[PDB]
Amino acid sequence: LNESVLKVNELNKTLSKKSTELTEKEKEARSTLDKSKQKYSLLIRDVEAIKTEMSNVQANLD
Repeated sequence: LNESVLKVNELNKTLSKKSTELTEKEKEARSTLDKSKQKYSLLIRDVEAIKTEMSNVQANLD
């Protein structure tokens, strides 16, 4: 039980890192869209990838 508690407390740091990368990718994608079509699509793919990793971390934490 102690080891599991440590594992989730550390899985919070990955949730935090991918929060950071998601913010950066979302900024890039929205900047591309506001101004480009292909770059916007690719950047949205990256945004979805980071958010997917976040959702994975959230399910594991849950």
